[PDB]
Amino acid sequence: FYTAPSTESKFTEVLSKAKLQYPTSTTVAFADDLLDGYAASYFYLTSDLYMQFQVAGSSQRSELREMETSGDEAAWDCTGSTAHVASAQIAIPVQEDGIEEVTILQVHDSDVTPVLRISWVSSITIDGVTSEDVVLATIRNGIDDSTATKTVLQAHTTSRTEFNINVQNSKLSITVDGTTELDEADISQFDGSTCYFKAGAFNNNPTDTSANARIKMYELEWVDHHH
Ligand SMILES: O=C(O)[C@H]1O[C@@H](O[C@H]2[C@H](O)[C@H](O)[C@H](O[C@H]3[C@H](O)[C@H](O)[C@H](O[C@H]4[C@H](O)[C@H](O)[C@H](O[C@H]5[C@H](O)[C@H](O)[C@H](O[C@H]6[C@H](O)[C@H](O)[C@H](O[C@H]7[C@H](O)[C@H](O)[C@H](O)O[C@@H]7C(=O)O)O[C@@H]6C(=O)O)O[C@@H]5C(=O)O)O[C@@H]4C(=O)O)O[C@@H]3C(=O)O)O[C@@H]2C(=O)O)[C@@H](O)[C@@H](O)[C@@H]1O
Repeated sequence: FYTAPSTESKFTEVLSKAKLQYPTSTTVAFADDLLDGYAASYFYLTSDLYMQFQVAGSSQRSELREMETSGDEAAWDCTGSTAHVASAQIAIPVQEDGIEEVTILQVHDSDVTPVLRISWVSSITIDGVTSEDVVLATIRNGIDDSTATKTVLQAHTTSRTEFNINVQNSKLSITVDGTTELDEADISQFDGSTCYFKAGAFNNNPTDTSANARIKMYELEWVDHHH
């Protein structure tokens, strides 16, 4: 009884360029499945035309992963000359009790390292400063360094918010509602890696493993701009 995101033409292109992973890194729906009306409790269209992702459990996900129309996985040069841009209009509801962090957009390398996570966090402490109920950028310092540089991007609102990730040469920028919030962060530690975008709900370190993380996207796309 769930309506499919594919019923909205605004999602046709990104779904053609995606596969859906749930609840782990296994594919539940490829692009052609998504375009044929795939819908489930963890991936459906709301009555006001949001693509909603929902998932429970530690490090579980309902997430779109960038694909080429050819069916190849996206694997662009992480620090190449071609610009890669992901844009999304996201409404982050107040999260259920026991949900402590939800990753909503990523740049991921083609192995086991996220270049960038954009996530909602119940709290974070950075250089001795604690912020609560904020949206955060996390950029890993390298494949062999588990630590990351963290940047508060936005106070959490339930309002629809525009996020834009721009990746070109060895630099990554994030704009939130038109304002640059991370300006040309260095990602040269991923020289020689290949990369792809992800978007959805990725549930990080819940304190209630049966609570549902929930994230809504009004618009989503990922594109190339050739230099
Ligand atoms: O400052 C402080 O507060 C403290 O910070 C502390 O340190 C922090 C860090 O700062 C940071 O916050 C860190 O965050 C971690 C997150 O919490 C979270 O755990 C995150 O999890 C990652 C995970 O590490 C992996 O990278 C994982 O990768 C998966 C991918 O997303 C993707 O789904 C992959 O899908 C592939 C499949 O796995 C298969 O390989 C599949 O195979 C296909 C082949 O391509 C082939 O074609 C074949 O033939 O067909 C198959 C097929 O189709 O099936 O391909 C797919 C594919 O699509 O590519 O799978 C990956 C996987 O292996 O699982 O993803 C998540 C993610 O980001 O999504 O990791 C974060 C991190 O480690 O950075 O947490 C730290 C912490 O908490 O400790 C401290 O420094 C502290 O001191 C500070 O105070």
